[PDB]
Amino acid sequence: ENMTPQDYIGHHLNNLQLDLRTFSLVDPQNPPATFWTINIDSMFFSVVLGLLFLVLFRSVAKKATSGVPGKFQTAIELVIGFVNGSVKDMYHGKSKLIAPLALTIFVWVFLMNLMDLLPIDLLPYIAEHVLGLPALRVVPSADVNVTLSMALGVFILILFYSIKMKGIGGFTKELTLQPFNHWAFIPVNLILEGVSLLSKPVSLGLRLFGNMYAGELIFILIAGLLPWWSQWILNVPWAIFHILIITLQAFIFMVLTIVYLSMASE
Amino acid sequence: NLNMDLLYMAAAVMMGLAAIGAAIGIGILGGKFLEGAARQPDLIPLLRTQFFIVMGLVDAIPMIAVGLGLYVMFAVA
Amino acid sequence: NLNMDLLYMAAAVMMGLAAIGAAIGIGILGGKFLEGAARQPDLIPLLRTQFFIVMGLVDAIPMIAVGLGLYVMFAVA
Amino acid sequence: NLNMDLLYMAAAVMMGLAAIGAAIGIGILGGKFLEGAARQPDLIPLLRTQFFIVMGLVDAIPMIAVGLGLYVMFAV
Amino acid sequence: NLNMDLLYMAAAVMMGLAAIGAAIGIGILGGKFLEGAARQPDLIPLLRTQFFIVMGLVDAIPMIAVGLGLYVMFAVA
Amino acid sequence: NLNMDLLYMAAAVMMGLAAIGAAIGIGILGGKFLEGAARQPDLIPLLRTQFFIVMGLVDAIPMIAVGLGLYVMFAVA
Amino acid sequence: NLNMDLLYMAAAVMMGLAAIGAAIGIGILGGKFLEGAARQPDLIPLLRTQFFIVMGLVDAIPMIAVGLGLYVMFAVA
Amino acid sequence: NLNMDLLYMAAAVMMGLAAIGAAIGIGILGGKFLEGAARQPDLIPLLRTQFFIVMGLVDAIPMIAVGLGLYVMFAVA
Amino acid sequence: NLNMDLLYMAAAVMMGLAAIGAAIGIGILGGKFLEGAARQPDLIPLLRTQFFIVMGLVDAIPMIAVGLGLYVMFAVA
Amino acid sequence: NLNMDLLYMAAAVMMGLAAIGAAIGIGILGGKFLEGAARQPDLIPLLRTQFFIVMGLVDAIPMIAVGLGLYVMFAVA
Amino acid sequence: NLNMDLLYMAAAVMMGLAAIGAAIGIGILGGKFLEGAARQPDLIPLLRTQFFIVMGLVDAIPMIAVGLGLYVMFAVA
Amino acid sequence: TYHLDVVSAEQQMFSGLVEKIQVTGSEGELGIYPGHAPLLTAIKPGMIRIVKQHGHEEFIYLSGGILEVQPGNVTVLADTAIRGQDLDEARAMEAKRKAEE
Amino acid sequence: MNLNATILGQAIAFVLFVLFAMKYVWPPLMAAIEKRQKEIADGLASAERAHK
Amino acid sequence: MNLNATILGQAIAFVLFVLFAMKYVWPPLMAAIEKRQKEIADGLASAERAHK
Repeated sequence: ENMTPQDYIGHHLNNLQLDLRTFSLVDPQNPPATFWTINIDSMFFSVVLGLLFLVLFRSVAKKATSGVPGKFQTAIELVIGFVNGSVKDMYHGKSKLIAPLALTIFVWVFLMNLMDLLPIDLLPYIAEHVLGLPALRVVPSADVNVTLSMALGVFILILFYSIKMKGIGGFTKELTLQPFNHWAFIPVNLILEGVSLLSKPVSLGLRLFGNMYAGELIFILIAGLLPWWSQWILNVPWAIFHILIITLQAFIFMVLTIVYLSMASE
Repeated sequence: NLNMDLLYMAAAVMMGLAAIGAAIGIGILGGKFLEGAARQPDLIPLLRTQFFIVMGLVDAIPMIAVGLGLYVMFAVA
Repeated sequence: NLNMDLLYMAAAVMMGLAAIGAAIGIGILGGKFLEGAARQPDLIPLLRTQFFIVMGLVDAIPMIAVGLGLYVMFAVA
Repeated sequence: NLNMDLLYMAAAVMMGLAAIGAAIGIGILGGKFLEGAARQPDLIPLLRTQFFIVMGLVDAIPMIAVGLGLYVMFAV
Repeated sequence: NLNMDLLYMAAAVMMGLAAIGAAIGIGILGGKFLEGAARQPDLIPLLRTQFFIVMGLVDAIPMIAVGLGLYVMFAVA
Repeated sequence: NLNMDLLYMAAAVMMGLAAIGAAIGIGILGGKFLEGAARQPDLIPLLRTQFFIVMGLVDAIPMIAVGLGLYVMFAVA
Repeated sequence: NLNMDLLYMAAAVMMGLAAIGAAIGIGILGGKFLEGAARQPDLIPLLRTQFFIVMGLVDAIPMIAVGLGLYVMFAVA
Repeated sequence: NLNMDLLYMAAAVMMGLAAIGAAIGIGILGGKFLEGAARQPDLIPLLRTQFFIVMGLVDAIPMIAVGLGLYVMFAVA
Repeated sequence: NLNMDLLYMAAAVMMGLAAIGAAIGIGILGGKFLEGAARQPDLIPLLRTQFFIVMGLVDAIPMIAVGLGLYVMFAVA
Repeated sequence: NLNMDLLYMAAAVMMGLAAIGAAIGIGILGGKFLEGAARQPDLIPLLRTQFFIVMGLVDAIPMIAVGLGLYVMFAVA
Repeated sequence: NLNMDLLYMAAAVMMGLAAIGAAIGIGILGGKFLEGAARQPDLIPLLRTQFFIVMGLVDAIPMIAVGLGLYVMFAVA
Repeated sequence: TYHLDVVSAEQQMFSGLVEKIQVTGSEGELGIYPGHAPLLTAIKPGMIRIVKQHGHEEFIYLSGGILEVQPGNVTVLADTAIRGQDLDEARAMEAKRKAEE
Repeated sequence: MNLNATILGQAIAFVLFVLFAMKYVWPPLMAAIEKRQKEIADGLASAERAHK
Repeated sequence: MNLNATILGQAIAFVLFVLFAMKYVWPPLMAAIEKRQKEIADGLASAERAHK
């Protein structure tokens, strides 16, 4: 067993990347710089968690009744309550898509984060020492590319909804006149307001990414730099606090999505 | 060599100043939210909604700083 | 060489000061918003519009700073 | 060589401190604008005129500092 | 190998600015909590709930800074 | 070459600190005029007269600093 | 010579910023405690039990800073 | 050569800190003058008198600083 | 020779930062003490006891900072 | 020899910081003086005496700093 | 060079940060002295004796720094 | 414009719709412009300035009282004589002394 | 750490899960809740009509 | 290094963490039962009494 503590830590920081052109696995010992290598672990957990959310909720929704209320049915109606309560006041237009957009983002992001509570060495053990895989980590949201995918989708939606609900004719006026409104300032005005527009999705993505990266880092540091008796004593309060972090961060991501779009369209 | 010594320091300055900015900003904003919660009870959910709206705007520039500090630390150095 | 080691430092200092400036500015501005929403529930939709009208000018210069920081870091490099 | 990156540093200092100045000054100014707007609700169009009068003075120096940061950065 | 000695300095600046940010942020937040308790002492277990919620937002960035600085000081150096 | 590359820093310090000084000084000073204008609008012209007299005193020294910053940068080079 | 020198300098910056953090944070928090004591004095045994709860949070981060300061001075030497 | 060059930096710091001192100090003092004018408009010629009495003490030290900054920049240079 | 000659600077940073922290913390805390003593003057010997209770917690970190500074000057250097 | 340039820098730091302290402390104190003189304008001769009693203490340490700055520049350098 | 000039710089940092601390702490404390003296103009002897009780503690920890800065300048350097 | 009533316990001094007024509040003079925010304070003895709707400016002396404001409606509850703890104590002692007799 | 083509697959997953909730999870659950609440409305209204 | 100690530490941590969850985070599901009984069950019962 070749694991020195600092070298041991490195293997957590390394992902399970594929190669698009040969379908080969990129090994941790030598990670060349290349964008065309999908992180199998991140995508696998992302899609699996989305599928489990869909399976459970669609299974009971497909069977739902208005009779005697059930145990799991109550949980469904309660999270529908929190989501619909947010949507019900922050949004005012007709659009159908806003509500399921918020719902799926909330639950799916929370599920990505929820994996972080799972013990750090265990499932990578079943990755390496069972199925023969060179590396693993189990929190997709701690990887950049899922968060930027969602955030830049929200960017597409900002453009799309804003142009749909006020047109280019007024969109140009807003993006050029503000904030000083006087015609000599227009060229300088657009420079400021454009990066203002792009800062919204970028901040969404980086905000979520930073929090989850740091959480898994706490587990990595606990496992790598500390002895058993201190591992448990420091890990317990950490996990308890991380519960609050992941709950509020998921809710924040959803709320801010709704709010950005509302600011553009309404 | 000479690279990592300064690249860690760059990241450190970045995320330290970001920590100041975010912590103090949400400190002032949250203190006003809590005097509002003490003053008029049972408007806690509505003021909580406004608090999250404003909080998202406070965290914007600091989270850009945080993300780029993480980039500098674990990508460039 | 030395150029990149100082340029990451330069972008760092500029975006760090931008972060503090913007975050504390909106922190104060939002604090007055929440206190003004506290006493009377009537005009939340009104103050929350004056809030964006002013918050635009708060973020005027810090996004010049952030734009030039990103410019240095990814294009002057 | 050593010349240019120190010029970029000097521009960073000038324009970052301009960011602090122009941000905090209008934080302090606009907060009093909002509480005044929240007290006498008919007067917002009047008080907003006063707000731009004084906003012209607050930004006065930070725009010299930003022009000099841009000048050191690009022109010199 | 001079590389080590700057990394302790770089860790020092992160944890120093993180300590300032978090300490004063929770100072301002908790002071408004205590005046809220001074007015409405039958609400303290409710106001404490709201306080925990706001604190969970205040502490994020400084905890990232401290985590990274501890990492620099021990794993990298 | 070696001589001039530090005079830009001598300029930078003067105008950064003078910018902060002038900006926040006038920020405080104007905030009080708006507060006083909230109680008696008919005293808004009267108070407006006080504002400019005092503002002349507030930004006297910062303009000595801004002037010698421009002197250094464009006459000593 | 100058390796062991700069370790002590690093501990200086670490514990100095920690000192500001703890001192100011408890200054604000304890000031609000005393105003709560002044307004309803027979209520002090309750507010003091909330003060020692929040006060623990405030110094928690400045005390791991201090712990690493003494580590850097005495243990690393 | 540094005996010419550093003296502009040494004057920069003097006339930056003098500017922050004078500007913030007169900002606070003049703001209190303005609110006192708002409550008691009959007393403006009195409060104006005491304002100019008190304001000559705030400037006592910043003008030592600015005079020596001018001296260092031009006399010793 | 530079090794101990910089240790005097290390102690300067450490105990100067401790001085500003302790002085401002005790200043805020004592300000609430005196306003308490003006609202309930028949109460001063109680609140002064509480002031001495919490002033022991404010200084606990600055006093060890000052002690380590004096140690660095007289023992080490 | 080059040493004489650092003595101007040392006096610059010392005297500029004393200017910050002596300006802002009297700013805060005199602002409360005016706020009290607006309230009770028949007590200007009494408050104006207490103001000099306490103002004597505010600027004592700054006066030591300014005297030593002048000593360093003119006598030593 | 390196022996004497850094000792003057260390004294500058000690006796400048002591100026900031000992001036602003007494500004904050004396402002509350002058507010109480406006609410209770019969209590001024009692509040000024409380003010000296508190002021001794505010100044005590900066005076270590001022005396020790004088030590560093004259006895060491 | 807003509906103002100036009233006392014995008689109603004035009423009607008004554009603005200036009143000596406990902390200082204050102008109540149309549709003003809610308010409650004690008011000092002296003249107060009315400008009734259509601009008819007027002076009313009041011996003191309480002022209150809300968006549609505003009122002043005026005292008839100068109220002070010393004067009230004089009246109370006059009652006691008469009671012994 | 490293930018990656993983960003595209996540977009595919995003639109898929949105579509599966849009046409098959939200509409059924909206009707169920509304049916439960319709019982409330109908009941209290019935009592009040009798009262008239 | 011996990695068994890390597994043991993580097992102990997970055990204590789950105890905290069971004793402090499980009871909030009782508030869900209250939301069942009062809104749905008693509301429909009241509606049925109103019909009758």
